[PDB]
Amino acid sequence: DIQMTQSPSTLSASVGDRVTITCRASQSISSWLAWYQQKPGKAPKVLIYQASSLESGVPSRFSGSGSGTEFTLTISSLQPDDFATYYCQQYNSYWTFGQGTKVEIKRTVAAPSVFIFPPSDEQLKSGTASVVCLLNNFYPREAKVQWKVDNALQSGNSQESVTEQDSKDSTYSLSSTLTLSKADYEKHKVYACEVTHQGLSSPVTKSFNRGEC
Amino acid sequence: DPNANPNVDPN
Amino acid sequence: QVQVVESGGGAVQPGRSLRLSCAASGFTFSNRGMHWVRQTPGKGLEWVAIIWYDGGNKFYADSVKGRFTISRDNSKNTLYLQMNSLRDEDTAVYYCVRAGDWKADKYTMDVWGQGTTVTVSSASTKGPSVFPLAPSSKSTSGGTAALGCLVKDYFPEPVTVSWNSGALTSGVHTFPAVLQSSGLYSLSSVVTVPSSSLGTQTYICNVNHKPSNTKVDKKVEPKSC
Repeated sequence: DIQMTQSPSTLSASVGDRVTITCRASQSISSWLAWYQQKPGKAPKVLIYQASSLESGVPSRFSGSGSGTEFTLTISSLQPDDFATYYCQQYNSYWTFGQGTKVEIKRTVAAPSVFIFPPSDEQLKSGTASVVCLLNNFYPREAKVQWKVDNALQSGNSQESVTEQDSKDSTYSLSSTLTLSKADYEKHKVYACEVTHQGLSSPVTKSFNRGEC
Repeated sequence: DPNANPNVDPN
Repeated sequence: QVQVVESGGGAVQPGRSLRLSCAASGFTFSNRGMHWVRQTPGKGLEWVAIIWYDGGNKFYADSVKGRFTISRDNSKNTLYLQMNSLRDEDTAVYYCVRAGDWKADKYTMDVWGQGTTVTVSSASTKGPSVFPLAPSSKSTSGGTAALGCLVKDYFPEPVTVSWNSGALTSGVHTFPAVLQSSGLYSLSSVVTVPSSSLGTQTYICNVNHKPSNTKVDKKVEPKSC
């Protein structure tokens, strides 16, 4: 069985940079090497076959080179849509893949827009209160999100999730969800989300009072 | 050969 | 468009069986070889099986020999994968992939489907609850309004969310699910729209949890606060 090894495992580059991904085969595979591109939650798409042939519809900035045991995928001018993981694959003997190279994109600082959502009346009827704080389209990914309930900092009742980098503006978005029982939610009035980020001169706080919506 | 042509091959 | 669509993935107990299907469109299915490939975060992409266009020649990875069987129905444009004696290490996203037809000595694969998730587990399947994230003054800024849908308490993964039956895609963020302490998943999908048109435009989130065959369409109504 033929093992494929890629390098590097992760790389960060700016728009317009030339990106070079290497792939090494444990034994000679001649020119039987394919390159695929995969975005999070999405299916791989073929970019190059026979080491250097560009598939129909693939941008010309993707170029493939090599033979035998050493192969290279080159992105001449990196674009925001090139955020993805790239996999090489030998098809000399069965089909085996490299471990993949994640390409992340550096860009300018972008402050988040902050939104807050009280729990729905439908969910409150069911006995649970989910309060959602949204941070939309920011960079870099590092952000501090704190929940305050009646001006008291919360701990242990929130969960965050962040998106992958956006294919167009290379930003992140993030949700922080505060979950309480209906009984606990009704014991307090002010619910607030405070956001700290490099793009904000001072923290931004969005808040509501239970019962006004 | 598993890597041989698995599609219709008219020629 | 050349398209393949996997179906059948869900929660399955260790030792039991599950059959996956793949529906092909946009090309002559009867003339193409087909693959099954699976993916995990750790072990990565792993080829599973291949079948010739006429359903004759079949090859399998050693990891699934004697347990998995590939087949196809050219009259129904469908590829199948019968998986028996399932183990924990069989949990993965399973892709159906078309064989490439580039003229050469060796052959591989070109077009992949969206995938279907097989989760080997003793836990029970649970469909989600969907709640609106209604736009209001507290989710409006700079002339832009945010709104969405909360999809809570489901198992196994995944849930998919579209907006307006797929006609609405700009500005949508569907977050990766989080694992709650109960063992159930939850996610949200949000979108930013003009605040000026909340009164005239209709925004409906389409939640599909195929493992439980749960489909929910929720119209997100603006709140007057």
